Amino acid sequence: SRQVELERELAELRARPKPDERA
Repeated sequence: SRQVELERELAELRARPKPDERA
């Protein structure tokens, strides 16, 4: 369950406001 461990956080940053190329 290490996959979900990194996925859960991926989704968490995605849930957050980031300057991940906002067009």
